Amino acid sequence: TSLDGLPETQKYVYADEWGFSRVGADFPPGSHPSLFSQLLPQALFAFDARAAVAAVAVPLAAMAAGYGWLWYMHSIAPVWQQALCAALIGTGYAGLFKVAHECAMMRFIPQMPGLQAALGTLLMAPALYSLPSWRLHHLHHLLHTNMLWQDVWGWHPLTKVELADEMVRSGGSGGAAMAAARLVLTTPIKLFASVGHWLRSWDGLDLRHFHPASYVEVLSGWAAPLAFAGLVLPAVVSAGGLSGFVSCYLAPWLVFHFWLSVLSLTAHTAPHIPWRAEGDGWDAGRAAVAGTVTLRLPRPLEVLLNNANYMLPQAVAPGLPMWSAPAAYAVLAARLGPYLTEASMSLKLLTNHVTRWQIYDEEAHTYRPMEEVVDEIEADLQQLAAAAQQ
Amino acid sequence: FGTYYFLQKLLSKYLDV
Amino acid sequence: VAGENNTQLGFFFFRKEDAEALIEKIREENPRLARDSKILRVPMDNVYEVFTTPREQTGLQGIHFRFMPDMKQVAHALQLYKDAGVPTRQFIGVPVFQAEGLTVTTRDMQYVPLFLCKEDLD
Amino acid sequence: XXXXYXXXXXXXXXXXXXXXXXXVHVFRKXXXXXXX
Ligand SMILES: CC(C)CCC[C@@H](C)[C@H]1CC[C@H]2[C@@H]3CC=C4C[C@@H](OC(=O)CCC(=O)O)CC[C@]4(C)[C@H]3CC[C@]12C
Repeated sequence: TSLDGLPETQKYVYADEWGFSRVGADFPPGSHPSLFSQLLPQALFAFDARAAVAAVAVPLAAMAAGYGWLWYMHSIAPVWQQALCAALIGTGYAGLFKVAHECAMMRFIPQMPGLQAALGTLLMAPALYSLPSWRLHHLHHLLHTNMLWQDVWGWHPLTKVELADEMVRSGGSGGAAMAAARLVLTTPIKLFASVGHWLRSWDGLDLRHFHPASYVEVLSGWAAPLAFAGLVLPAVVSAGGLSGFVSCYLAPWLVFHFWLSVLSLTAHTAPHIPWRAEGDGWDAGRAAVAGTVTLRLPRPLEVLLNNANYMLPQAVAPGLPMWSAPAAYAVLAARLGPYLTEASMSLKLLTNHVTRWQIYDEEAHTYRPMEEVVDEIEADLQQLAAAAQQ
Repeated sequence: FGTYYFLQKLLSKYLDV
Repeated sequence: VAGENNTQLGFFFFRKEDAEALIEKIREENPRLARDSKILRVPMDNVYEVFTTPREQTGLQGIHFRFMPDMKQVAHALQLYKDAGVPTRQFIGVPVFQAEGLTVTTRDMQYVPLFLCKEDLD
Repeated sequence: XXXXYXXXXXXXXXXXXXXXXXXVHVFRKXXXXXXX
């Protein structure tokens, strides 16, 4: 809660300035994000075979159609046809990956835990992701949602005092670190920053970060990815050459990583959402429901990605199945309507994420552009130097 | 180091009831 | 090569660059067929064999296999032709060359070598 | 059988009408076919 209670007219003009479909109402402290799970009917937690098999076999068919189309004209295709096939395959794999992320939290087919764990491992493998490290990081996210200095497995924002500290530690903005930060948080490569998250899994490939009674499970978790990049990745190259690798593997990879990064970045970032450190005003239900955003999709994309944008219906109910995530949302707006936040697909939203909302300041408790912030903390350096000439 | 000892401990206690 | 009223024809190029240029022309109008090509080299043995067969057993309603000699040796052939006394500029068949008095002798007999190439001949 | 040739880009005639334009020109008077 940052731009909390004031007339709804200015929050609506803010929502139109930012492309947001709504801005939340006031939320009082002392609540549990599991509370509002008592509202949903006792049939929203139901199990059925047809919906799940559709959710797994539809993006599969998308990917298969894209591959068949490509292998039909393997490398004689032009550039934008290649881009179309890459986007289609990456979207199908994002859907399959959401099925994976479902069976990782044990809420896909609880009837067969072994079969569902094997399915999650198999479907995470082609993206080079270990199932148990993913599960640990996602629970560690849920526990610290929107907490400062604590949720590093989400989109932890870069704050002001730390950037001034690095400014002094590098001796100006001309070092490698400052230039890297600028170039990564200013250009559309930010929309692919999830790649860096993939390099923060494999926690140094170090079992000293885990609980001993889990070692044999963590290593097997690092096995299915490695084995893949040890067996299949060669074969492809062997049978396709360098170009034949940049086509059938790397581009769908960048597509899936784009989808992942933008989903998360738009789900938990907004100027009307503050990032408090706990002790200095944090709360579970507040930073859960009030500091969140839900995005809108075309129903084709929603049946492809398998409800990949409904993150709150399963943050109030961690055991809510996947084919019921829209329906549950239907109930939630009926109850917490004024406090919800919503948004849609718009290149304007992404452009504001790229150019406007770049640095988080805790004084105004909101996001600011990076060049203005950098010139102004250079001005504060001028200030402290003026206090230092004598 | 030992940065997931506690979370895994509690998760094991609760999911294996 | 397809034509009009259900016609096709086979080709046999004494210099592979001719077929390579043919499929370079194929790439001009069809990239699929141009990726689908492979270059074969066989003697006249089995093509003469298939000539000595019922062509409709393999499928024939207008498939006329022909040859395609290079223009260099056919030009040398026609200059041979018209340095005799009858000047024309048309040719029949594939040009073969021989020389009078020339015959390659073995340990047993003197066989006659036949040269498709006037350079190798001379 | 035989085929007629005229060294002019040399023209060719089969007993459709190939034209060996110095490249090639497969005239008809479209190489979309294969063996069966
Ligand atoms: C080459 C591609 C096509 C196949 C797949 C390769 C991956 C399995 C590799 C490539 C990058 C590797 C990572 C690059 C860097 C590191 C850090 C490194 O650990 C450290 O540096 C320790 C911590 C420190 O030094 O501070 C080893 C693990 C890890 C995550 C590596 C794990 C294995 C990764 C993901």
